[PDB]
Amino acid sequence: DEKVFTKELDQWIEQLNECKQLSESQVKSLCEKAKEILTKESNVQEVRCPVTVCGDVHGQFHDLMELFRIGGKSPDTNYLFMGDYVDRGYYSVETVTLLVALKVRYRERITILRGNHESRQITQVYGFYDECLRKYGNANVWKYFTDLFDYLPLTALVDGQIFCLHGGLSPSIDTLDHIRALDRLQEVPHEGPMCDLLWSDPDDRGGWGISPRGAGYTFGQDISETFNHANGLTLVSRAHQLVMEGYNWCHDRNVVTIFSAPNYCYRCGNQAAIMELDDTLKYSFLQFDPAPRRGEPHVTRRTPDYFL
Amino acid sequence: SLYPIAVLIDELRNEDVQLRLNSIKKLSTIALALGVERTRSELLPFLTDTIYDEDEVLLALAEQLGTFTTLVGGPEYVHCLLPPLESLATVEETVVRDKAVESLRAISHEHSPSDLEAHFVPLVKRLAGGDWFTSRTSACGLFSVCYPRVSSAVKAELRQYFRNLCSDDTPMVRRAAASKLGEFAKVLELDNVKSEIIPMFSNLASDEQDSVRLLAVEACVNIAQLLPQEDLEALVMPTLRQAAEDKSWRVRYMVADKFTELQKAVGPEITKTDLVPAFQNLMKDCEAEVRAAASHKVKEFCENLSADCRENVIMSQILPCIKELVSDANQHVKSALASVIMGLSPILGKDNTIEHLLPLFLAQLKDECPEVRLNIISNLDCVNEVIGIRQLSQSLLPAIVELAEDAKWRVRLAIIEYMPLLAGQLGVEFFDEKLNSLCMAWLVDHVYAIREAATSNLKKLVEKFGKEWAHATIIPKVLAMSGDPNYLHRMTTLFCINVLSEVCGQDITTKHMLPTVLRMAGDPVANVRFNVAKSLQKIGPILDNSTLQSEVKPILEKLTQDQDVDVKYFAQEALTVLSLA
Amino acid sequence: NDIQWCFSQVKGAAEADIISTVEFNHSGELLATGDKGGRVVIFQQEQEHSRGEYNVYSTFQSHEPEFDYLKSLEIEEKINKIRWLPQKNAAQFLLSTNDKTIKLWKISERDKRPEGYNLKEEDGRYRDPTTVTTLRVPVFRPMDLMVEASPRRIFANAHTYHINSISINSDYETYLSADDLRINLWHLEITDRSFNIVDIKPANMEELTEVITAAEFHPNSCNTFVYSSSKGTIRLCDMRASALCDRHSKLFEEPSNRSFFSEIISSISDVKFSHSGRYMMTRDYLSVKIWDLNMENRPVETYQVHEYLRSKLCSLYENDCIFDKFECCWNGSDSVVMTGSYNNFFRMFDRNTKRDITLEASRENNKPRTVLKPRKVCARKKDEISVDSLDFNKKILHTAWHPKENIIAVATTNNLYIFQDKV
Amino acid sequence: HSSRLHQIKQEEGMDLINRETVHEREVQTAM
Ligand SMILES: [Fe+3]
Ligand SMILES: [Zn+2]
Repeated sequence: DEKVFTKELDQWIEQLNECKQLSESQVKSLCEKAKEILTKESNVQEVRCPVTVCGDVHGQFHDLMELFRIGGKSPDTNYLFMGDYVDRGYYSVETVTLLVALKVRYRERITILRGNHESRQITQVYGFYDECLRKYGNANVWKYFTDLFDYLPLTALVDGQIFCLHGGLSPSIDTLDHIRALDRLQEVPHEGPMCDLLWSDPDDRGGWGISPRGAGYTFGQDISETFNHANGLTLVSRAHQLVMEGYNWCHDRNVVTIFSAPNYCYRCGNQAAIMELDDTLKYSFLQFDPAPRRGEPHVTRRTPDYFL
Repeated sequence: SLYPIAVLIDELRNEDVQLRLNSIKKLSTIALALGVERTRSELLPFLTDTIYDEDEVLLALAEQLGTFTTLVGGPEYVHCLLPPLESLATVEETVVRDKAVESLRAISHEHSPSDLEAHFVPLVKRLAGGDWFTSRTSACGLFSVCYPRVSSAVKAELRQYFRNLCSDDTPMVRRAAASKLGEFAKVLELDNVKSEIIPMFSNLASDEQDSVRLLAVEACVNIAQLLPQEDLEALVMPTLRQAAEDKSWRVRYMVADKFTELQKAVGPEITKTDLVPAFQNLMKDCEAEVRAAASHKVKEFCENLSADCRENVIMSQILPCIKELVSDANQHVKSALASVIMGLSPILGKDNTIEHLLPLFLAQLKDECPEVRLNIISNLDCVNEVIGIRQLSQSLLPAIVELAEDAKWRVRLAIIEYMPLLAGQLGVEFFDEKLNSLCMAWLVDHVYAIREAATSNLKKLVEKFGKEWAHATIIPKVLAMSGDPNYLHRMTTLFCINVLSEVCGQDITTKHMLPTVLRMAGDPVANVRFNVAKSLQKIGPILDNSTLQSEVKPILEKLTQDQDVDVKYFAQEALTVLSLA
Repeated sequence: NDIQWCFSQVKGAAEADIISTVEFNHSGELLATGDKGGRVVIFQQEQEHSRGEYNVYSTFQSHEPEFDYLKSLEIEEKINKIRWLPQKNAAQFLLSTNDKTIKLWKISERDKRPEGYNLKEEDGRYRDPTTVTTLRVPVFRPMDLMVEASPRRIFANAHTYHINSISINSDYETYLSADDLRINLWHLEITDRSFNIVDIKPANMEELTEVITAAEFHPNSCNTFVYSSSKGTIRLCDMRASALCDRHSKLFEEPSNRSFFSEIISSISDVKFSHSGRYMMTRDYLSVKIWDLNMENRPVETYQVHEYLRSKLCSLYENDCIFDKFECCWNGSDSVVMTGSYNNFFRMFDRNTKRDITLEASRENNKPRTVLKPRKVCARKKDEISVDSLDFNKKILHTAWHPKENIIAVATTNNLYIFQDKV
Repeated sequence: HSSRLHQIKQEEGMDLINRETVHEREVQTAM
């Protein structure tokens, strides 16, 4: 029955909250049920207000716990993560597992989009593959999650007015109907609309431009204004770019970037932010600092006990 | 039925540390099955020196060897356990050696006096005179257990061996000797303590190594308690004075850290003459660490002063130094004072507290650092019984308001935790006029953690002021949030009802809180709706059976028909828990 | 007067094989060397004064290549420094450090193994457990001697910049590690935290003007350590004064050579305390300066490693040779100091006689107990070597002196040379 | 260019965004 699994899934969430990884067998079962839920979702997921929108976390699990402490615990608070759940963090396995576990348990409460780092190529370069290999001794866990990433929706639309995606606009996309026509069940292509949606960035330069990242494109204010009017959008919620203040309006408030990883890579020292959309669709921003780590920093200018 | 034992024995050779570790923890089972005679001749030689040297495995092995006396044949053959422990007392890991020394001390008591001089005392000599200083380091901890139960001739040899350790070239050995100097003197005769312990104590206290000298402070406390008070001036005080004036800040830190322990040992007479001037210097020490350590001891040190001059000394000598510390640049020094300065009010009395202590409290309440302000607020009970809180009320309130509205939410969290403590101290009347608004403002804070903390704050406040106050003051205001346009704030009302129902009782819950929960069941937001189902589940038991069948049941049944999956699940769960359907 | 050094051994022959450090242990019986590949090779002297040859004793992979996923950069496995701990017991302990991590390695000898099984044979052939009735405990048996090296502790994640020095305190507890801008104090048995005693990092990196080049603990005093800067000044700190050593107790620096390269050549690459501890030696690009710790204003002795290169600094700057970090080392009695040079030349300076000799570590003299002929460099009489003929690729950066005997280890790019006094 | 002090200044300028962006292009260029 579903009841027995639901209680089992609840136990996993509590275990994951404590930052304890699930077993390889458990992960495999979780991923299999995740695909059944995700496969039914469109490339442009219809999200209903109220909801909290979050940016990149990049496996910073302790900061993810801070995010919940600020925005509230699921399922009480509806959440919408815009990708980049892994890499550049000591706890990518726990970070992605918890979010996936919540999605299976509360499919209607939490929505997870696909970020550029949700790719087989990227994950092997930036440490997620290593983390799984070290924490499990084999690539099976990495194989499961990378397969799961293919089913993650590319974009979400909140009350038909706010459009949320990881990367940004694309030259090949002019209407949301074009996005719905894409085939997302594949590895992140190096070119095309799917690649651009996960790699594009806003820019001050007018019109389209060459992306310094080597993928996607840079779009100016004129592009954003045309896209919003064409699709009747009020705002384009965006992620994938570091911002010191957590959020950064741009293009005459047509595009807003949200970054949810405080002290990015434990070095940047930036502020993280999450955008809360009220029941009336009115938006508010909450800025938070990194969670105080227990028994840290390792290097301190106060005399340690062994030297006192 | 010996197959399970065979698995454990073979696993000792297993490469897997976890499997090998598990077998070690069950050595009692293996030894029990093998037999007493076989254990001495077969098991112990295998464990005498194991090639595998994982710290966890060796640490577990040392623990087991300390409980093997019965398994080896009782006290008659207890000495057979020495060779396994002697090897463990030589490894490089410190914790393993410490555990091994602990095991040796435990089994030493079971050695007969003849056995000690035949098997145990020679073991101490081997470790003491060993070529590796790890063995010599372990030897320091074994002298005290064997010394009492040996002849005079053996005792003289032990004291000579201990003396050599105190003069060892390796600082590691000398540190161990300094650490164990106090306990070894406790078993020595008073004549030998004056003649032999003191020269060793004096030499170690003047050692070149700072890490060795600072250990002499602990030995000072132990030796002082042993000697008569009249002999402290000649033997102990000259060394203690040097420690307080030691160039190394680390040595001075230990004096400050254990100043109260020194105060008890030396006695009131020495405290006035020597410690009080020494304490003043420590509070004015150049190193911030020393001053912070001294600050913690201000309250305890003043309390222990003899009543003949306690008040005069504090006012004339200690109090002026405290004033400088209040304005200390270092944040940590000021924080240390705040947690203990409040304790001087009972000693000095009402008049002195108002004239001298009270200005200091006001100065620290206005300090920029939140930690200093929080510390003063958290320890107001020490001053409440002396002068009354009313005098502090007009000065506490501005500090509380600033903390309650601090930009950093974690700072706001800290003050919330002390709110019930302050509310009781300040009284119901003061809380309603001044502090009630602050508590409500937290419930609508942006940060969820603050709202969660405020919700639990209401329960603690109600537990003190009673049901009647909550109904008149709190309940009508929390229910007002039910109409908040933000669904996060509306759910806060349900959270408040969950904790309030536990205390407000059946009558208040049914008549005033229950109707609000039922009304919110039609909330357009699914998040609110299934929190109503959870809320009804928690407060359902408190309600009467008639109410459950009349009102709660029809509402829960309607929720099970809700389109949203989550609402149906929790609605079904609520009925099952409440046994309504 | 001069010590007649003789060729004793040559060991070694790619980039991975290039030796990056050399260090005798306290007793001098063991000699350890590290290379760019992260490997550590320990040679043990034959104990059949002692002039026994050195033979391979242990070999292990100290550090492996790694990628910094936070900064998105590769981490070199090159071994920067090797430091031996005082012998605690039969085993041997040494600290091995790369740019980012310090590892504590235990080298121990094992000469016995367990033997005997209850549920199977030594060959691994199992048997029916039903027939197993009598238990037997395994018994250790002698085996051929083998040397095993294992990592006991890892000190990582503490340095933002590249580690350049590690030095053990005389208290047997703590050691320091100095990166470009920070010095951290470690406890040998604690890895989860460290104490940052010195931090010269400016608020704005655009104003950066000095970087720490080396740091060392005083051999005897537990509270004294020094660290040199790229500007050529040595700051002596006293840990007794305060917990944080930002305020130095002494500053050593000297007040016709104000050339464009003066700033570059003045950087101190190595600083060494004398065994007695009364004197301090520093090596810059062109000179070796010996400082009396009671004289801050100037050194008591100064020696020129290679004056002929002073006029060729322009060429050296172009080929990057000017940035080489040469090392220096005292002898057991502190009477002679050794430092390297180019063209496989290494220099010996005798303080008592103020005499200098230039020696070449070359395979051309690969015959045991053959006297090394002193070399002469001329800017050309018989047997002299022209300056223009010097090969600057052949650099002797790392050298070591036996703590008690007249035995020196000299490391070329790919070969390790051991020389002994004529006996 | 080869001075360690100069390297740190360069390392501290390309710190926050540039280095990650540079490697991203390198990874993309490698394909
Ligand atoms: Fe991204
Ligand atoms: Zn990202």
